[PDB]
Amino acid sequence: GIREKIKLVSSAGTGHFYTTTKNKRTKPEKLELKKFDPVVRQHVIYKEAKIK
Amino acid sequence: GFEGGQMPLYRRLPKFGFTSRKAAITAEIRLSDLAKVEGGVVDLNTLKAANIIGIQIEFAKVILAGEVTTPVTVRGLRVTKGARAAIEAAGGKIEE
Amino acid sequence: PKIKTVRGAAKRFKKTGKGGFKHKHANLRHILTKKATKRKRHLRPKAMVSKGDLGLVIACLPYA
Amino acid sequence: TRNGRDSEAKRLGVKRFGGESVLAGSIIVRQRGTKFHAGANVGCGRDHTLFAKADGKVKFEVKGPKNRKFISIEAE
RNA sequence: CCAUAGGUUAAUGAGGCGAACCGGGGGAACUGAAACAUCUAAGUACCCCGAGGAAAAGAAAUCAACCGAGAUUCCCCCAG
RNA sequence: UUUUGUAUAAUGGGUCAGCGACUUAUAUUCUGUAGCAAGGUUAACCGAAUAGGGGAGCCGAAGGGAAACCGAGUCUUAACU
RNA sequence: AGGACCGAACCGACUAAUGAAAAAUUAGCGGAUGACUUGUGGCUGGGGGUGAAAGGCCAAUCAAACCGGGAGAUAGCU
RNA sequence: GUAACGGGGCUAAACCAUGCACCGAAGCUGCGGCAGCGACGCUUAUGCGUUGUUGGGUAGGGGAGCGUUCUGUAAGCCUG
RNA sequence: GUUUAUUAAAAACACAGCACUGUGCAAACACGAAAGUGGACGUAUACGGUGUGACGCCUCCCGGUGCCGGAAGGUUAAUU
RNA sequence: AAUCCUUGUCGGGUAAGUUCCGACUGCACGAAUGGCGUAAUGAUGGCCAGGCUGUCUCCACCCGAGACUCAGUGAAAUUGAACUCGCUGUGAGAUGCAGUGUACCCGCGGCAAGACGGAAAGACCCCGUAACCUUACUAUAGCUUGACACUGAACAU
RNA sequence: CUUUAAUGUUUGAUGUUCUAACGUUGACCCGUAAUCCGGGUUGCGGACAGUGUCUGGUGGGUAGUUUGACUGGGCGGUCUCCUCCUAAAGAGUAACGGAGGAGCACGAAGGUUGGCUAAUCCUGGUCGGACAUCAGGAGGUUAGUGCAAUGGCAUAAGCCAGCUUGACUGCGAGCGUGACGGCGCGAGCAGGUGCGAAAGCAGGUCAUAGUGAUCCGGUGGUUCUGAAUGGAAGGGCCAUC
Repeated sequence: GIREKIKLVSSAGTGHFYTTTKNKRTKPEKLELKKFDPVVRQHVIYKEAKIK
Repeated sequence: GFEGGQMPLYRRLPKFGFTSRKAAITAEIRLSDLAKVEGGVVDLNTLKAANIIGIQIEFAKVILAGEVTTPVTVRGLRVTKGARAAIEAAGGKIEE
Repeated sequence: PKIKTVRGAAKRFKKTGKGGFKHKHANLRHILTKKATKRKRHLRPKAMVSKGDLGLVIACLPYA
Repeated sequence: TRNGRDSEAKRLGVKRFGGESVLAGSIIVRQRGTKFHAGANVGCGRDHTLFAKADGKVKFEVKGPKNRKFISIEAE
């Protein structure tokens, strides 16, 4: 289980976040995907942040 | 709830919710129970007197349950829509 | 003496209109990111207690 | 020994057979590959699980050049 | 050195016994938890001191909830 | 008696007489039965008193929701075919 | 002179065969002026004593005495 | 201790084939009796004509009773 | 010499002797919630503990675990 | 050797010696949990010899005490009930079942093959979620560290 | 701000001395006929020592316990999940039966649109060879599948490329499978997305392993709750560790 977990946070400014896994050795760059925010009820860009 | 040594059904399942202290001082009053009082006016106090709700009861709704025939003046009580309608039909008054 | 309730049982179960018992599902507490969302969603709502273990629950909770 | 292991049995196989009336949604076959293929009014799930998409009678049939088994639903 | 300690008399009271109950000072373990250590058993058993016909407590630096109650003790509820 | 299984060479009994083991209390559920019935029932206590009073309370006639809350609906969800 | 020697009492208990005896008998056996033996009284108390040490002995009881209590401990065993 | 037909014994009283007799069980039938459970129909004292059928039983479940001591009924009734 | 009173008397225990080690006296140590007592009315040629066991000839490793000494740095409690 | 292989091999002792004594690949001696010697001592272990013998070849007889008989007294363990034989089978080792054989009823003295004889709810063995006896876990008396308290005054660095 | 000197005052510690706490199991005196005890005088020691409370260490000295099960007892091996066989042509089915794997990987190795078709061998061809790359053919999946085995796969599920985030949020008729806890498949509906001209497809991956209940907490959001009231703390609900 080398592949650590992270949370994609909503750029909408809501609390909402998705959580997921990524391999931090092979992929140093941050994960940015366009995911559905269900509070805004729109598809927003979600940027990787630390799970904590 | 001993199942051999298997983790019993209660211990398996997660706990939930919390108790409301405000729920213990609320009450529900049938339409049928509005006739049980005296004077044709329904306060909390009146209800208590008539032994319908109980002494530690700060709040009380009137629910559409049973039926009301005599006209009644419900005062300082919550009433549901249906209940209210019933009261109106009966010839009653409602006030906050 | 009065029967004592199993307090844990009380915490975990609530009696319903037809004498059933609702309860929160297991598996939706931690170790979530790996669980598929659909499964999680399914888990969320309260669930009735099954016919098999009903009796045990009843025993636990005499005052309901 | 090195040999005690085995897996839990998966209860695959044909659930409803030829002519059985089914409700839409009902699973006709659990299977590993597409041993049976999806025919008319039958869907194939992500685990190749064939299931009725409509209420009717299950209808197994061989079809096509490869001579493949195809489960359909006859209308009802 | 004065004093005090000490010493000899005198008067008054105490001492010891006793079933349970009562207040205080100490205080287990078996057992249960299907093991076990937190926990339980239980402030129980037991030991010790003291008292009384009863004891203890008792006259709000108490509750309550914006209404009010009005020292302590005991019983039924509240409530498993 | 215990056992898959006992004439068993498996257990127990020398015989007789006497005694010797599913109780009781309080809670809770289900069955029967009697009472009254959208009602039913009182507890302590008072009452020399199994009466009568005492309805403090308890159970029921409404549920849904974690809860606020709503209420024959309600929770879910932005909203439910 | 001597934890010297042979040997009765006295103290013991190596071999033997055999209820009068809950450890004895008879026949032999060891020590016998000593780290000896014995009378009377005293002291040490239970996780405590005492032990030239065997887990020995502590009232015919000892890897934790006896008596009473917790106590109808608990017993998925008979 | 014969001791590898249960024994006697058997040249069939052995084996094969075909046949017809008989024996043979707590099976089936016959006659008599009791009880359970269903059907219908009586017309009732809530069971009766009947009419099918059932009735081995450990753990265990359900149903119905006998007897013992004591209280009432009983200052009754039986009893030198 | 001692020992398993009551299946083991021995090669076991003890022993004089040897060595290590502690202890400066209100000694170490031991029994005591403590007071105190033993050690000892003794004082290092003494007392305690440990091992070895008359007499004779004798009797590499300090890495590990202990003990003794060191305290420069690292780490480190209550407290603040 | 208070050494598996092992009755090692060689020598001595014996007609013959897995033991004993003397010597020569330490499974796995070894120096104060002492090594190697050692006069004396030992109800100490092992081995050999002389003497002695009923220990034995191989038992015989005799003397007493019991055993046996008579009179008196008078136990005990055990015990489902017994009209309580052999064999071969069966049923997992038969007085009791099958087939068969044998056997008139009842004592007394003897013997111990069986009654899985009597005795003690196996001591071995296993099981079950007691007791005593390390660098297991958790505590803790004791010993030890510092901080505050009982605890004060000066002077310097 | 980097860095110090001056005057004024303030804690921390470090020894030297003191004498008055405290010690004295030094001496003498008295209570006293008294090696106890106390008081007195005095010497020595002296703010140490020693006691209490807190605190770290050490602590089988002592105590309370634990020390798994399966097992043709211990030792060895095993314990969850996936594939095959045993398994008797539905499902299921045991053994310390026979054989192998898993405790992940991947922001592309997922979505979608468009395109493509393998191993091996033969013949020819610079270095170049049994085995690189390139031609012509045979072959027909004998290959490939991120990793075991099975069942699948050409409409490819195999191989390339373009654009992308459906590896969406709320739900879910109806089924399957479990004693239950649970696990699985799912058309369709709402919102909002991507690929496509469009029909359509997309709620992860060819499928079947890659996993852990509850409790206790942690983080973010959420006025649901908030013990006189307003807040807050704590609790709940959603997401997550």
